[PDB]
Amino acid sequence: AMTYHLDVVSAEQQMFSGLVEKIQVTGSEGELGIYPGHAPLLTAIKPGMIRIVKQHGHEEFIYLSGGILEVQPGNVTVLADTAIRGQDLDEARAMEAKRKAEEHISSSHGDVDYAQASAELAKAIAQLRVIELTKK
Amino acid sequence: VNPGISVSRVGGAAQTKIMKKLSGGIRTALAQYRELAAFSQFASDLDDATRNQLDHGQKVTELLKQKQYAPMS
Amino acid sequence: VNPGISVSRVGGAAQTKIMKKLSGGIRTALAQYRELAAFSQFASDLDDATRNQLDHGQKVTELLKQKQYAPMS
Amino acid sequence: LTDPSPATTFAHLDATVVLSRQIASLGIYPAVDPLDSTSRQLDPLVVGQEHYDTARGVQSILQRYQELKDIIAILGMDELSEEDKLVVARARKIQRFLSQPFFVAEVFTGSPGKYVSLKDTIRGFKGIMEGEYDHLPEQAFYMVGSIEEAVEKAKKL
Amino acid sequence: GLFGGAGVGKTVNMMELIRNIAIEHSGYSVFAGVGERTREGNDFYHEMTDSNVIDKVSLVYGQMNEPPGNRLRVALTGLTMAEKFRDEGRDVLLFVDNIYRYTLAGTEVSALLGRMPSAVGYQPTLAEEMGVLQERITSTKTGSITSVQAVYVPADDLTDPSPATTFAHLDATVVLSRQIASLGIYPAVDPLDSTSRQLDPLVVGQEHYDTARGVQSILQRYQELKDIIAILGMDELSEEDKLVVARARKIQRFLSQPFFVAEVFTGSPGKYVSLKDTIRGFKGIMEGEYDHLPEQAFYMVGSIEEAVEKAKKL
Amino acid sequence: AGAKDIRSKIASVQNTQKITKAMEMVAASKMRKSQDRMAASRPYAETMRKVIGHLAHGNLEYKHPYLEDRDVKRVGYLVVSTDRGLAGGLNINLFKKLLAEMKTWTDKGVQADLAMIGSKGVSFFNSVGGNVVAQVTGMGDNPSLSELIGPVKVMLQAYDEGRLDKLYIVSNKFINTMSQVPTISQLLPLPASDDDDLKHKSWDYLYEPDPKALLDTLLRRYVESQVYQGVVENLASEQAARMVAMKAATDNGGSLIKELQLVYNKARQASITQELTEIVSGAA
Repeated sequence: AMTYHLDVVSAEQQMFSGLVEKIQVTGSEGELGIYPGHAPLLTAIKPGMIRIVKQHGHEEFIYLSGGILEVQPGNVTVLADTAIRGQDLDEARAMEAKRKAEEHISSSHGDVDYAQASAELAKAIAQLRVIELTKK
Repeated sequence: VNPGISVSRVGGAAQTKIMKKLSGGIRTALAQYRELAAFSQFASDLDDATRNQLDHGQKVTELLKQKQYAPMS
Repeated sequence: VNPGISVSRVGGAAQTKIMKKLSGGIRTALAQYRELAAFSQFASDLDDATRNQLDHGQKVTELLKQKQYAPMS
Repeated sequence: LTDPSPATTFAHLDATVVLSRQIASLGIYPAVDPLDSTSRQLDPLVVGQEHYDTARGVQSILQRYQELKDIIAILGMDELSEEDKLVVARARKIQRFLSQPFFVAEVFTGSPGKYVSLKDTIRGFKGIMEGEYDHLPEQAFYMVGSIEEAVEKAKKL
Repeated sequence: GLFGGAGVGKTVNMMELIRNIAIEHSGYSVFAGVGERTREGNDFYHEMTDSNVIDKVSLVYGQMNEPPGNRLRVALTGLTMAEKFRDEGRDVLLFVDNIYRYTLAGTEVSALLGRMPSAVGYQPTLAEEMGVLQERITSTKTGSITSVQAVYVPADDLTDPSPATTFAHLDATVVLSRQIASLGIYPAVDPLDSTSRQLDPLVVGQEHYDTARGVQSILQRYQELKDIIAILGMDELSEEDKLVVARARKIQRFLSQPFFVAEVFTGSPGKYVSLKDTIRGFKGIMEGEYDHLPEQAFYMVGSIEEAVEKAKKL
Repeated sequence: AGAKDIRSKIASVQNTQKITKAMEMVAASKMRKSQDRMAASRPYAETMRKVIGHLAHGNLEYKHPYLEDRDVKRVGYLVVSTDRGLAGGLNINLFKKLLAEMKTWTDKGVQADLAMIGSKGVSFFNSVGGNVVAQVTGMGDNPSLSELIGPVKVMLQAYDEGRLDKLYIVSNKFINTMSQVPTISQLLPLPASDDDDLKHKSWDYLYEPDPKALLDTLLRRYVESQVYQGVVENLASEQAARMVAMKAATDNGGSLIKELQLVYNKARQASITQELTEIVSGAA
């Protein structure tokens, strides 16, 4: 069934949308069975697929890494993230960024519209004896 | 022959009826295939309008051209 | 005198053993120094190959120039 | 400059001066081609550290700034660095500040005429083209003699 | 003078000028020709059977199979035959072909006879023939002597006598590009670089000054809103882009009125466009007034007189 | 048609104009499609800021760990990212806003603690001056919160412990399609998210958290969502500035050299002088 709008927001754009009713998802304390009529209870959503009905009886198992159960007065704002932060993960940013940035750091991105113009600008930017032949 | 540099004066309308209104589009395939396929160095990521002229222009121009000392009836 | 355009007829055969065997700074010093000045015409296109040869090919040949009192004894 | 007067006068006489249109068309106070040729007392033994350092620095800065138009004119100030600002500021400040009037050259333009010396003009090239006296602008170096007009005009206005 | 490439052709100028100028003004418009092809005379002459001009024009062409003196001596027929009608009561109007026969025959014959002349491969008789022949086609008391200056320059040679003699001996020079005829219009002559000295300045009147200033400023100021703005997008199109694009496209596509060239060749009418409709309609209704005419119903209309009824009747 | 220098100048001008037009069209299409398809990241910032600020009036009103932040002893800074060629005005606004804001904000008695990010941070901070605490390498046009752990992890010990209280997040912003305005707002201190904190919670004001969960998870989501979502203005402003500058400058800059080819139209007249020598030999 469908009742309250339980839209999910990711780190960039929107993750999920549409109304929801009997959303049998696990809370912060453990497994719970919420539905339509619950009060505001901000919990946390960890990893694991939870079978919840979406719209017109669409029991889909939404699996994600991080999640923040932001329940308000009749709303269900599931403020999720791209990846959770816990053990290690972000612990190597201090030694990797400090050790890699204290000596020499190199940055090489994609640039599909700039890497193909290396031969034209590098091969055409040379030979200054014909380009600077303008008299004054 | 070169593409677009070799042209006469009467054209294909002075020949038969099958080579006048049904076989006379060398400027469209040569200009569209050469102009749309030659500028692919710095401007990549071809869409549907540029990928269709490479197979038809390259396959028709490379497979429909006569060789050396080739008789054509 | 610019390097490259001064091509001798005898070359290095009309000298001794040290002058003919120790003349390794012709094509390497004259050709290696021209690649660093012409290859760096973009947005600072220098790396290990551009800087590893500029200190021994371009910087070593910059101080060896004939002045007003050039005496080869 | 392609007839027999340039080839015959450039080798059959002393100096080979000329009158280029770039000095007179820009609005300078000299209107003479000083980069064409020089005298015989501008080498190293009969010259000195002032003429050798001023000729080497002015020739290298003027040749690099005047020859860097193929990479600094079409591309603009995108691929520039310290050579464009230092060569353009030293070459523009020394070339734009090296011209001054000379009595008859003062009443034919509009600015006044002041006789400069050799200590300020010969000693001022190691400060304006190095970083000491390079804080002046383009208006403070126009119609300046050596160090008195540049220091007094740049420090008083 | 005349410039440009193709687009109009000899059938549009001869068919449109052999009926409108012949009936609107008393006079006989003849033609000439020096340095043509041997086969064109067997085809272009057929056009004379499609517009009825052979009985009112004297085709004096020399083709190119002869030498220089036998084919370049067509100056006596035009000047000797055109003076009998212009000095009697009518108005003569000749038409030249090109300048390759007079320039090549005059420079080669005058420079290859063992005598020195001009420089850059030219002869010293260009100022006498160009200045004496260019000033002979002037207005008189018994009739105006007009001549179509159809000289061909040597691939835009500013150092030779083609740009100096053609640009200094003639008056107005109209250019016809492929942009005005490639879209599907009637007149191929564009409005840019196709005016005289007394057509856009303050030496005419409020009609020519207001129409020339409004059409020139509207065309030049509106030509960049449809070409330079197409590479970005039409999101920033305000009243200037819609009014300038609609007025420039409707006025440019509807101002090409058809003459009498297609009345006896294709079947379209139009008669002749008047100066009151084109001079009193393109300066007010083609800027921001009466925006009811489209692009399909406004075509094939005589100036702005036939475009008023087409917006409500079609 | 050319003449030694006219042939090489015409060929180099044609190749540079064609390469600049193709690179400007590809950069304009990729910048418009990537910017139009990626310039809508506001779900995490709007949901976390509106959900945290709308419910923080009845829970975070007693204790707030994001108020004092760090001790007033230093001054943080930032650097804009420029991984593509010809960034435009990012080098002048980055060094001018970072050097003016860091020098003027730290000249009174504070220190420097800049954070490099992108290709421009390794040469505009570590190769110029100031401070180099951490330099995030390997960003690109697809920034996310998973690869941006160096900013929150390296800056979490200097903004929530006691080092730099006030900072300056200098970044190349873009409010339109051709308006690259670099903003330098004060970050790592107090967000002051008071969009809906004027009223109390009308529903059930009870949850399974406290001040650490409401003050720690909101800073990573708001800081990572704003810093990660605001990074599209650097790639869109650099690619759009390089495409508009290459397309607009390709028809007025190098194309102006083609005007010199008009002078070649007179050079053919010099060939007539080659016939003059014939008057002293051939024609006699």
